[PDB]
Amino acid sequence: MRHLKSGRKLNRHSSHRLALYRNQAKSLLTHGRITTTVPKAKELRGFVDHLIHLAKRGDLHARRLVLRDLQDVKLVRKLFDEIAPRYRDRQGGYTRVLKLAERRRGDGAPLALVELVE
Amino acid sequence: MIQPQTYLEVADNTGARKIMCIRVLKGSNAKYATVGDVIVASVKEAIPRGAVKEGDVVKAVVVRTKKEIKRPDGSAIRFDDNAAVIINNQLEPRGTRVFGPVARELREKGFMKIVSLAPEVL
Amino acid sequence: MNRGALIKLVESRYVRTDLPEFRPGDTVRVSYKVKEGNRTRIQDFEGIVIRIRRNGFNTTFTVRKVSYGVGVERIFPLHSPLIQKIDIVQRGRARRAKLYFIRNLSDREIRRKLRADRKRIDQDRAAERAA
Amino acid sequence: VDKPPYLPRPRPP
Amino acid sequence: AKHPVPKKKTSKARRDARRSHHALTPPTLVPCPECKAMKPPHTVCPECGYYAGRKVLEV
Amino acid sequence: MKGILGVKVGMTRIFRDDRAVPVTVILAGPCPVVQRRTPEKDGYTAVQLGFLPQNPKRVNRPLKGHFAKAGVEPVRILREIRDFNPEGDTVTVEIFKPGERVDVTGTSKGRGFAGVMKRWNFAGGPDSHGAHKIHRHPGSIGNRKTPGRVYKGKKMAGHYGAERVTVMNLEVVDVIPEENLLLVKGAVPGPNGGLVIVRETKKA
RNA sequence: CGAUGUCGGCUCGUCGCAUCCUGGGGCUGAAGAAGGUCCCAAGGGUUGGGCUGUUCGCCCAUUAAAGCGGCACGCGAGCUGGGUUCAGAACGUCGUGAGACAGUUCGGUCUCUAUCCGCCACGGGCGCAGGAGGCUUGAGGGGGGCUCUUCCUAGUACGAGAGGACCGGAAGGGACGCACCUCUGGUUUCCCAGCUGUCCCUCCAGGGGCAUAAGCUGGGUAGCCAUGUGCGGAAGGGAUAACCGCUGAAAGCAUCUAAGCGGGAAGCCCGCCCCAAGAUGAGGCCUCCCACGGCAGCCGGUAAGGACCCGGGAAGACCACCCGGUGGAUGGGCCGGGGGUGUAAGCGCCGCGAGGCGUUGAGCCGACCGGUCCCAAUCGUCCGAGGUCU
RNA sequence: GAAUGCCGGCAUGAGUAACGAUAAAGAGGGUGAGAAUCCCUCUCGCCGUAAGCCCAAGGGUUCCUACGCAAUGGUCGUCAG
RNA sequence: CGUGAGGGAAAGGUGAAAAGAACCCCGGGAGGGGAGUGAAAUAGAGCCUGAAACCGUGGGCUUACAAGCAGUCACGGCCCC
Ligand SMILES: [Mg+2]
Ligand SMILES: [Mg+2]
Ligand SMILES: [Mg+2]
Ligand SMILES: [Mg+2]
Ligand SMILES: [Mg+2]
Ligand SMILES: [Mg+2]
Ligand SMILES: [Mg+2]
Ligand SMILES: [Mg+2]
Ligand SMILES: [Mg+2]
Ligand SMILES: [Mg+2]
Ligand SMILES: [Mg+2]
Ligand SMILES: [Mg+2]
Ligand SMILES: [Mg+2]
Ligand SMILES: [Mg+2]
Ligand SMILES: [Mg+2]
Ligand SMILES: [Mg+2]
Ligand SMILES: [Mg+2]
Ligand SMILES: [Mg+2]
Ligand SMILES: [Mg+2]
Ligand SMILES: [Mg+2]
Ligand SMILES: [Mg+2]
Ligand SMILES: [Mg+2]
Ligand SMILES: [Mg+2]
Ligand SMILES: [Mg+2]
Ligand SMILES: [Mg+2]
Ligand SMILES: [Mg+2]
Ligand SMILES: [Mg+2]
Ligand SMILES: [Mg+2]
Ligand SMILES: [Mg+2]
Ligand SMILES: [Mg+2]
Ligand SMILES: [Mg+2]
Ligand SMILES: [Mg+2]
Ligand SMILES: [Mg+2]
Ligand SMILES: [Mg+2]
Ligand SMILES: [Mg+2]
Ligand SMILES: [Mg+2]
Ligand SMILES: [Mg+2]
Ligand SMILES: [Mg+2]
Ligand SMILES: [Mg+2]
Ligand SMILES: [Mg+2]
Ligand SMILES: [Mg+2]
Ligand SMILES: [Mg+2]
Ligand SMILES: [Mg+2]
Ligand SMILES: [Mg+2]
Ligand SMILES: [Mg+2]
Ligand SMILES: [Mg+2]
Ligand SMILES: [Mg+2]
Ligand SMILES: [Mg+2]
Ligand SMILES: [Mg+2]
Ligand SMILES: [Mg+2]
Ligand SMILES: [Mg+2]
Ligand SMILES: [Mg+2]
Ligand SMILES: [Mg+2]
Ligand SMILES: [Mg+2]
Ligand SMILES: [Mg+2]
Ligand SMILES: [Mg+2]
Ligand SMILES: [Mg+2]
Ligand SMILES: [Mg+2]
Ligand SMILES: [Mg+2]
Ligand SMILES: [Mg+2]
Ligand SMILES: [Mg+2]
Ligand SMILES: [Mg+2]
Ligand SMILES: [Mg+2]
Ligand SMILES: [Mg+2]
Ligand SMILES: [Mg+2]
Ligand SMILES: [Mg+2]
Ligand SMILES: [Mg+2]
Ligand SMILES: [Mg+2]
Ligand SMILES: [Mg+2]
Ligand SMILES: [Mg+2]
Ligand SMILES: [Mg+2]
Ligand SMILES: [Mg+2]
Ligand SMILES: [Mg+2]
Ligand SMILES: [Mg+2]
Ligand SMILES: [Mg+2]
Ligand SMILES: [Mg+2]
Ligand SMILES: [Mg+2]
Ligand SMILES: [Mg+2]
Ligand SMILES: [Mg+2]
Ligand SMILES: [Mg+2]
Ligand SMILES: [Mg+2]
Ligand SMILES: [Mg+2]
Ligand SMILES: [Mg+2]
Ligand SMILES: [Mg+2]
Ligand SMILES: [Mg+2]
Ligand SMILES: [Mg+2]
Ligand SMILES: [Mg+2]
Ligand SMILES: [Mg+2]
Ligand SMILES: [Mg+2]
Ligand SMILES: [Mg+2]
Ligand SMILES: [Mg+2]
Ligand SMILES: [Mg+2]
Ligand SMILES: [Mg+2]
Ligand SMILES: [Mg+2]
Ligand SMILES: [Mg+2]
Ligand SMILES: [Mg+2]
Ligand SMILES: [Mg+2]
Ligand SMILES: [Mg+2]
Ligand SMILES: [Mg+2]
Ligand SMILES: [Mg+2]
Ligand SMILES: [Mg+2]
Ligand SMILES: [Mg+2]
Ligand SMILES: [Mg+2]
Ligand SMILES: [Mg+2]
Ligand SMILES: [Mg+2]
Ligand SMILES: [Mg+2]
Ligand SMILES: [Mg+2]
Ligand SMILES: [Mg+2]
Ligand SMILES: [Mg+2]
Ligand SMILES: [Mg+2]
Ligand SMILES: [Mg+2]
Ligand SMILES: [Mg+2]
Ligand SMILES: [Mg+2]
Ligand SMILES: [Mg+2]
Ligand SMILES: [Mg+2]
Ligand SMILES: [Mg+2]
Ligand SMILES: [Mg+2]
Ligand SMILES: [Mg+2]
Ligand SMILES: [Mg+2]
Ligand SMILES: [Mg+2]
Ligand SMILES: [Mg+2]
Ligand SMILES: [Mg+2]
Ligand SMILES: [Mg+2]
Ligand SMILES: [Mg+2]
Ligand SMILES: [Mg+2]
Ligand SMILES: [Mg+2]
Ligand SMILES: [Mg+2]
Ligand SMILES: [Mg+2]
Ligand SMILES: [Mg+2]
Ligand SMILES: [Mg+2]
Ligand SMILES: [Mg+2]
Ligand SMILES: [Mg+2]
Ligand SMILES: [Mg+2]
Ligand SMILES: [Mg+2]
Ligand SMILES: [Mg+2]
Ligand SMILES: [Mg+2]
Ligand SMILES: [Mg+2]
Ligand SMILES: [Mg+2]
Ligand SMILES: [Mg+2]
Ligand SMILES: [Mg+2]
Ligand SMILES: [Mg+2]
Ligand SMILES: [Mg+2]
Ligand SMILES: [Mg+2]
Ligand SMILES: [Mg+2]
Ligand SMILES: [Mg+2]
Ligand SMILES: [Mg+2]
Ligand SMILES: [Mg+2]
Ligand SMILES: [Mg+2]
Ligand SMILES: [Mg+2]
Ligand SMILES: [Mg+2]
Ligand SMILES: [Mg+2]
Ligand SMILES: [Mg+2]
Ligand SMILES: [Mg+2]
Ligand SMILES: [Mg+2]
Ligand SMILES: [Mg+2]
Ligand SMILES: [Mg+2]
Ligand SMILES: [Mg+2]
Ligand SMILES: [Mg+2]
Ligand SMILES: [Mg+2]
Ligand SMILES: [Mg+2]
Ligand SMILES: [Mg+2]
Ligand SMILES: [Mg+2]
Ligand SMILES: [Mg+2]
Ligand SMILES: [Mg+2]
Ligand SMILES: [Mg+2]
Ligand SMILES: [Mg+2]
Ligand SMILES: [Mg+2]
Ligand SMILES: [Mg+2]
Ligand SMILES: [Mg+2]
Ligand SMILES: [Mg+2]
Ligand SMILES: [Mg+2]
Ligand SMILES: [Mg+2]
Ligand SMILES: [Mg+2]
Ligand SMILES: [Mg+2]
Ligand SMILES: [Mg+2]
Ligand SMILES: [Mg+2]
Ligand SMILES: [Mg+2]
Ligand SMILES: [Mg+2]
Ligand SMILES: [Mg+2]
Ligand SMILES: [Mg+2]
Ligand SMILES: [Mg+2]
Ligand SMILES: [Mg+2]
Ligand SMILES: [Mg+2]
Ligand SMILES: [Mg+2]
Ligand SMILES: [Mg+2]
Ligand SMILES: [Mg+2]
Ligand SMILES: [Mg+2]
Ligand SMILES: [Mg+2]
Ligand SMILES: [Mg+2]
Ligand SMILES: [Mg+2]
Ligand SMILES: [Mg+2]
Ligand SMILES: [Mg+2]
Ligand SMILES: [Mg+2]
Ligand SMILES: [Mg+2]
Ligand SMILES: [Mg+2]
Ligand SMILES: [Mg+2]
Ligand SMILES: [Mg+2]
Ligand SMILES: [Mg+2]
Ligand SMILES: [Mg+2]
Ligand SMILES: [Mg+2]
Ligand SMILES: [Mg+2]
Ligand SMILES: [Mg+2]
Ligand SMILES: [Mg+2]
Ligand SMILES: [Mg+2]
Ligand SMILES: [Mg+2]
Ligand SMILES: [Mg+2]
Ligand SMILES: [Mg+2]
Ligand SMILES: [Mg+2]
Ligand SMILES: [Mg+2]
Ligand SMILES: [Mg+2]
Ligand SMILES: [Mg+2]
Ligand SMILES: [Mg+2]
Ligand SMILES: [Mg+2]
Ligand SMILES: [Mg+2]
Ligand SMILES: [Mg+2]
Ligand SMILES: [Mg+2]
Ligand SMILES: [Mg+2]
Ligand SMILES: [Mg+2]
Ligand SMILES: [Mg+2]
Ligand SMILES: [Mg+2]
Ligand SMILES: [Mg+2]
Ligand SMILES: [Mg+2]
Ligand SMILES: [Mg+2]
Ligand SMILES: [Mg+2]
Ligand SMILES: [Mg+2]
Ligand SMILES: [Mg+2]
Ligand SMILES: [Mg+2]
Ligand SMILES: [Mg+2]
Ligand SMILES: [Mg+2]
Ligand SMILES: [Mg+2]
Ligand SMILES: [Mg+2]
Ligand SMILES: [Mg+2]
Ligand SMILES: [Mg+2]
Ligand SMILES: [Mg+2]
Ligand SMILES: [Mg+2]
Ligand SMILES: [Mg+2]
Ligand SMILES: [Mg+2]
Ligand SMILES: [Mg+2]
Ligand SMILES: [Mg+2]
Ligand SMILES: [Mg+2]
Ligand SMILES: [Mg+2]
Ligand SMILES: [Mg+2]
Ligand SMILES: [Mg+2]
Ligand SMILES: [Mg+2]
Ligand SMILES: [Mg+2]
Ligand SMILES: [Mg+2]
Ligand SMILES: [Mg+2]
Ligand SMILES: [Mg+2]
Ligand SMILES: [Mg+2]
Ligand SMILES: [Mg+2]
Ligand SMILES: [Mg+2]
Ligand SMILES: [Mg+2]
Ligand SMILES: [Mg+2]
Ligand SMILES: [Mg+2]
Ligand SMILES: [Mg+2]
Ligand SMILES: [Mg+2]
Ligand SMILES: [Mg+2]
Ligand SMILES: [Mg+2]
Ligand SMILES: [Mg+2]
Ligand SMILES: [Mg+2]
Ligand SMILES: [Mg+2]
Ligand SMILES: [Mg+2]
Ligand SMILES: [Zn+2]
Repeated sequence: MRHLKSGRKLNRHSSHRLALYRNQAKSLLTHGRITTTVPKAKELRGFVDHLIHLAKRGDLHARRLVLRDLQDVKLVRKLFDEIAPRYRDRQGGYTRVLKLAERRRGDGAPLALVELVE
Repeated sequence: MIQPQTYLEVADNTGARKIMCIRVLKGSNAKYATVGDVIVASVKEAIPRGAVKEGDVVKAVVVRTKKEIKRPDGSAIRFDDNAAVIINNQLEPRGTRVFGPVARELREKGFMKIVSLAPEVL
Repeated sequence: MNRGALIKLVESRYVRTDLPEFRPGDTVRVSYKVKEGNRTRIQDFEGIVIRIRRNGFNTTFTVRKVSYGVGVERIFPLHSPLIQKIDIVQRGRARRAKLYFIRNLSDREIRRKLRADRKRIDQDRAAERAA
Repeated sequence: VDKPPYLPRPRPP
Repeated sequence: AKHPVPKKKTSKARRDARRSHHALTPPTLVPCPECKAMKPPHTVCPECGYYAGRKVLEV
Repeated sequence: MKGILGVKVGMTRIFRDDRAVPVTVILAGPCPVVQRRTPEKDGYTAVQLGFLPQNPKRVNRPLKGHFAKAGVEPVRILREIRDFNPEGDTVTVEIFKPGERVDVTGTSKGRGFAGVMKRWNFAGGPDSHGAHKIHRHPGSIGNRKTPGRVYKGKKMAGHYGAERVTVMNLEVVDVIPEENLLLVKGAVPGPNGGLVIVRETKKA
């Protein structure tokens, strides 16, 4: 069973799943908007929102924390200096998911876009 | 939580050092003995010229268990070993001393002689 | 409806507020109300607390003592009415929350591993000086 | 009770 | 195991009876309030790029 | 016979006479009687009870009608208690005093598709000594040519839980009328937040 | 014989009753207790070990008891493969020999995919002549059904004594069953910390990958759990078995019986729990819509309602069920609390240094209990009565 | 009309088992009628006494480039032995 | 196919005449729809005739309380002549 269990598995072992989220985070923070499968998208929100919320803190601790997942100093500089500030007065919800209308041809996978909020 | 094949320390001066439970005397088919229950055991280890010798089939009551026992007041108690005291068919200790603490549950089960002889009752 | 609050409400009548705080590593003397027939008396249990498992009204702590050559562990409910009082006899410095590891250690080894928590000892003597 | 088998143990094709 | 096998050829009636549940359900579609084109609901319209009133996507 | 509807809120223990007593807390009251079944009209005797109040925006017109005929605000759950006919127009926890024994009915937790070991406590198979892919299997399920079939009711894997279960003769440890609370001793079927039914016990 | 796989074990049962126990009896060379023997009774129960491949049997420790049979000596498209039917080898024995032996010894390929019936679960369809939303009756099924010890009566009745009751009452158990997670005890694949080696970011510090599909180690919430907790076997009503009677002829007596009436089992019927109106014999109650336009039929749009779609769920393989969809707390964020880990980074001080101290119960922080419209359940679509006849 | 006959064609099982090592993927940008599968970039993972490199057997144009996707490729294909 | 000696297939038919379908339309192509040729194009090259198993579309009758080697005998209903 699965009673009151939180978190998708996405058919990956523990370290692959982590990487998946970390890589999607790098891509989202880099381009502001990416397209994925709906399940990957819905799961990315929390992972990235937390990273953004820490950038909103600003301190050295937060920077080194975010650096654990994002791993890229320049990308984190962008996070703290350009991304984080526009969410100063926003209380969570820094990302949105909207579903596309067309499925992948090769496997019928339903797609969705994930973007940072205005 | 004692069953057949379980080795028990013997906490008296009967001469026995280690007994191995071969049956728990509690109904048709009890699976485990706890404190205050009587088992039948084999003397697997003894010291020279005691009352009991290796090979003897003896009765004993369990006075200590590594599996914690629970109490109606919501508390529990647990010991470092599983220990027994060798008795006769009258539930009386065959020895004259018992060593180490014993479970208070022995009292409510009519093993007053052992409880009295015990250095501490917890 | 707040199911969590309801439970807390039920529990509240039974909650204690008179016991001193203690940590795993501390040496503690729990005075416990024990019944032996037909009178009841207070029995003292004193040892190192090796575990505290928190759950509000339902937290329990485990105390470990070596008694007449046999190790004894006792689990107490932190809010049990059968506890008269608890006396901090010594503050111990642990580096983990559960101290099961001391079960396999000599008296010497335990002593080296659980140095006296000088900071909280000073805190104890720093208070107790009252108006 | 033990009685003689009436079939051999099956050999591969 | 000992290699289970069909004992009898399935009749045309029985094979087709099995497939009485095989028909496709047509796609559920709704008009897009902006360009009136037909598209699945709760998806960003792939014709004009509008969803929830606003332009979201370049078509 | 008497009864009330209620939601299971959670478990704890309280202390009473230097004893720890495990309890399940139940939010029972208040339940308005919304319909009465009569031997003249319905052929039997019971009271339809309502529980939990409902956003009228969600109550359809046939349901609206039913409540209105009873002069009762919209309620989430409608359920009957058999051979029970309270004088009042409202059933509350006060119909139980501490010390009474009760029967609690709920919807048990669902194990979904359950194996024969979980469901029926089968022993399954050995885990070594040659056991071949049958560790949690049920073994034989029949005989041979006689009878050449399997009994109806043969214990097999399948769904388990999410089913009506009534545990009987539970001690009422306490009742807290100002909070519509019942404290029953022991365990009650189903998850926290599940709807339960508390009836006076049928055991003697 | 164009194959019906063969001992024993394991798993899973189910039936019989010539009954092992438990319940009810009659007789006894039945004082009491305990036996013997026969009758009634198949509801439940009928333990764990040593030896042997064993079935069987002997033995140990118990037990209320450690029942005997059928089901292809039940069950290898369920498992095992010790026994026993292949090919190797050896012993004893027989044969000049090749070889052989209800004589022995060591070894020796057990086949992923279930079409039909049957079984366990779950849906789709149509039906139940208006169409709908709820709440129910229970025909008929299924589940359950065990038992011991101690104390009181009472050291009384009975007995020289030893010993020791009936009836009635009270407590404590074993095994099993259902549910449950407050406690006890597990797990908890990334919730926290510690640690080695290497490569890397960015030199220090601080971090990241890999060492498993957690590198290792110490802990560990929710959930799912038993070793943990609650509760169940009944009570009770009725009809009976063997058996015991009341009244009573045939047959002036006698007779439980021929008229008639009692008493009497763990068994039977009901009672308890669960399923259940496809119960086509398709039941009942409450409430809602309603008399539509065109030629017991057809077409067209609606009503009450329903479905689609979406956010989800201790519900779940899909399906179903259940909650919610902005008139919203459904999930995700965010905040508070719980909880886990056990005092982060940075800086300051102390030491040559490994480190130590303070800041500091700090920092991190899945699921649990709540709050908050910050993000997403936008916008919508399609079905859906007009009520047959005595 | 049958020979577990012969040759061929087409069914059933069935939209079922399976799609050949659990070293692993994610995004962005090109191309194109068409892209999870081709090209480029960044991130991630695997091998490293190899899963890298050089010979000899054997194979025999499979080499390089342009233009192609009916079939071969266990899917796809604009890519390819 | 086999190291080899050796084994050893399958596979014929447009029309009298290519007159083998210019050109247009949908399509990436394949394929098709018109146009055109022909006595004939379901003779269009996957080409004479084109049986059967097998698959499908349309229509008539029939079927969701019924027990079977599937037929046969009777009667009735509906549809057709
Ligand atoms: Mg699982
Ligand atoms: Mg959840
Ligand atoms: Mg999940
Ligand atoms: Mg995760
Ligand atoms: Mg994926
Ligand atoms: Mg998988
Ligand atoms: Mg790893
Ligand atoms: Mg761009
Ligand atoms: Mg989509
Ligand atoms: Mg699509
Ligand atoms: Mg594809
Ligand atoms: Mg879609
Ligand atoms: Mg000792
Ligand atoms: Mg010896
Ligand atoms: Mg002996
Ligand atoms: Mg809530
Ligand atoms: Mg709680
Ligand atoms: Mg409150
Ligand atoms: Mg508290
Ligand atoms: Mg509290
Ligand atoms: Mg020393
Ligand atoms: Mg200090
Ligand atoms: Mg034999
Ligand atoms: Mg196999
Ligand atoms: Mg078939
Ligand atoms: Mg057939
Ligand atoms: Mg056929
Ligand atoms: Mg078939
Ligand atoms: Mg057909
Ligand atoms: Mg819109
Ligand atoms: Mg009735
Ligand atoms: Mg009544
Ligand atoms: Mg499982
Ligand atoms: Mg299980
Ligand atoms: Mg079960
Ligand atoms: Mg087993
Ligand atoms: Mg077993
Ligand atoms: Mg097992
Ligand atoms: Mg094998
Ligand atoms: Mg095998
Ligand atoms: Mg295995
Ligand atoms: Mg099996
Ligand atoms: Mg078989
Ligand atoms: Mg049969
Ligand atoms: Mg279900
Ligand atoms: Mg009771
Ligand atoms: Mg209910
Ligand atoms: Mg044969
Ligand atoms: Mg045959
Ligand atoms: Mg066969
Ligand atoms: Mg046979
Ligand atoms: Mg056969
Ligand atoms: Mg088995
Ligand atoms: Mg076995
Ligand atoms: Mg076994
Ligand atoms: Mg049977
Ligand atoms: Mg049997
Ligand atoms: Mg008999
Ligand atoms: Mg006999
Ligand atoms: Mg016997
Ligand atoms: Mg008897
Ligand atoms: Mg008897
Ligand atoms: Mg008798
Ligand atoms: Mg006698
Ligand atoms: Mg008598
Ligand atoms: Mg006598
Ligand atoms: Mg006789
Ligand atoms: Mg007798
Ligand atoms: Mg006899
Ligand atoms: Mg006899
Ligand atoms: Mg029986
Ligand atoms: Mg039977
Ligand atoms: Mg039987
Ligand atoms: Mg045995
Ligand atoms: Mg044995
Ligand atoms: Mg041995
Ligand atoms: Mg053996
Ligand atoms: Mg044997
Ligand atoms: Mg015999
Ligand atoms: Mg023998
Ligand atoms: Mg007896
Ligand atoms: Mg035996
Ligand atoms: Mg036997
Ligand atoms: Mg016998
Ligand atoms: Mg017999
Ligand atoms: Mg038997
Ligand atoms: Mg048999
Ligand atoms: Mg036989
Ligand atoms: Mg047999
Ligand atoms: Mg057999
Ligand atoms: Mg047998
Ligand atoms: Mg048998
Ligand atoms: Mg068989
Ligand atoms: Mg086999
Ligand atoms: Mg066998
Ligand atoms: Mg078979
Ligand atoms: Mg052998
Ligand atoms: Mg032979
Ligand atoms: Mg040999
Ligand atoms: Mg000779
Ligand atoms: Mg010779
Ligand atoms: Mg001779
Ligand atoms: Mg011969
Ligand atoms: Mg033989
Ligand atoms: Mg022979
Ligand atoms: Mg032999
Ligand atoms: Mg041998
Ligand atoms: Mg070998
Ligand atoms: Mg052999
Ligand atoms: Mg063998
Ligand atoms: Mg075979
Ligand atoms: Mg296999
Ligand atoms: Mg299959
Ligand atoms: Mg099938
Ligand atoms: Mg069949
Ligand atoms: Mg079937
Ligand atoms: Mg259905
Ligand atoms: Mg059905
Ligand atoms: Mg009718
Ligand atoms: Mg009608
Ligand atoms: Mg209804
Ligand atoms: Mg019935
Ligand atoms: Mg029926
Ligand atoms: Mg019944
Ligand atoms: Mg029954
Ligand atoms: Mg007495
Ligand atoms: Mg006397
Ligand atoms: Mg006396
Ligand atoms: Mg007395
Ligand atoms: Mg008397
Ligand atoms: Mg006398
Ligand atoms: Mg006496
Ligand atoms: Mg009695
Ligand atoms: Mg149940
Ligand atoms: Mg739980
Ligand atoms: Mg908990
Ligand atoms: Mg727990
Ligand atoms: Mg725990
Ligand atoms: Mg643990
Ligand atoms: Mg983490
Ligand atoms: Mg990590
Ligand atoms: Mg790690
Ligand atoms: Mg650590
Ligand atoms: Mg290191
Ligand atoms: Mg490292
Ligand atoms: Mg460093
Ligand atoms: Mg570092
Ligand atoms: Mg990283
Ligand atoms: Mg690396
Ligand atoms: Mg690693
Ligand atoms: Mg590596
Ligand atoms: Mg790896
Ligand atoms: Mg771990
Ligand atoms: Mg946990
Ligand atoms: Mg248990
Ligand atoms: Mg009666
Ligand atoms: Mg008489
Ligand atoms: Mg008379
Ligand atoms: Mg009569
Ligand atoms: Mg007569
Ligand atoms: Mg009678
Ligand atoms: Mg009488
Ligand atoms: Mg009973
Ligand atoms: Mg129903
Ligand atoms: Mg029901
Ligand atoms: Mg109905
Ligand atoms: Mg019903
Ligand atoms: Mg109905
Ligand atoms: Mg009725
Ligand atoms: Mg009108
Ligand atoms: Mg109208
Ligand atoms: Mg008209
Ligand atoms: Mg409407
Ligand atoms: Mg579930
Ligand atoms: Mg779902
Ligand atoms: Mg669905
Ligand atoms: Mg809804
Ligand atoms: Mg809407
Ligand atoms: Mg709206
Ligand atoms: Mg609002
Ligand atoms: Mg929410
Ligand atoms: Mg929320
Ligand atoms: Mg979610
Ligand atoms: Mg709380
Ligand atoms: Mg805390
Ligand atoms: Mg510090
Ligand atoms: Mg610090
Ligand atoms: Mg300094
Ligand atoms: Mg210095
Ligand atoms: Mg310095
Ligand atoms: Mg401070
Ligand atoms: Mg927090
Ligand atoms: Mg929450
Ligand atoms: Mg609000
Ligand atoms: Mg909003
Ligand atoms: Mg319509
Ligand atoms: Mg309509
Ligand atoms: Mg009309
Ligand atoms: Mg008329
Ligand atoms: Mg012929
Ligand atoms: Mg064949
Ligand atoms: Mg055949
Ligand atoms: Mg032939
Ligand atoms: Mg032929
Ligand atoms: Mg053929
Ligand atoms: Mg399928
Ligand atoms: Mg199949
Ligand atoms: Mg399958
Ligand atoms: Mg598959
Ligand atoms: Mg492959
Ligand atoms: Mg393959
Ligand atoms: Mg693969
Ligand atoms: Mg894979
Ligand atoms: Mg692209
Ligand atoms: Mg271009
Ligand atoms: Mg383009
Ligand atoms: Mg592609
Ligand atoms: Mg493509
Ligand atoms: Mg791409
Ligand atoms: Mg790939
Ligand atoms: Mg490696
Ligand atoms: Mg190397
Ligand atoms: Mg190496
Ligand atoms: Mg060459
Ligand atoms: Mg070649
Ligand atoms: Mg060139
Ligand atoms: Mg191709
Ligand atoms: Mg292609
Ligand atoms: Mg192609
Ligand atoms: Mg070509
Ligand atoms: Mg292909
Ligand atoms: Mg391939
Ligand atoms: Mg190319
Ligand atoms: Mg190339
Ligand atoms: Mg060749
Ligand atoms: Mg060749
Ligand atoms: Mg031809
Ligand atoms: Mg010609
Ligand atoms: Mg010609
Ligand atoms: Mg074109
Ligand atoms: Mg064109
Ligand atoms: Mg192309
Ligand atoms: Mg063309
Ligand atoms: Mg054409
Ligand atoms: Mg012409
Ligand atoms: Mg012409
Ligand atoms: Mg002509
Ligand atoms: Mg044409
Ligand atoms: Mg034609
Ligand atoms: Mg023609
Ligand atoms: Mg022609
Ligand atoms: Mg010709
Ligand atoms: Mg032709
Ligand atoms: Mg043709
Ligand atoms: Mg044809
Ligand atoms: Mg047709
Ligand atoms: Mg019928
Ligand atoms: Mg009909
Ligand atoms: Mg029929
Ligand atoms: Mg027939
Ligand atoms: Mg006929
Ligand atoms: Mg006739
Ligand atoms: Zn549009």
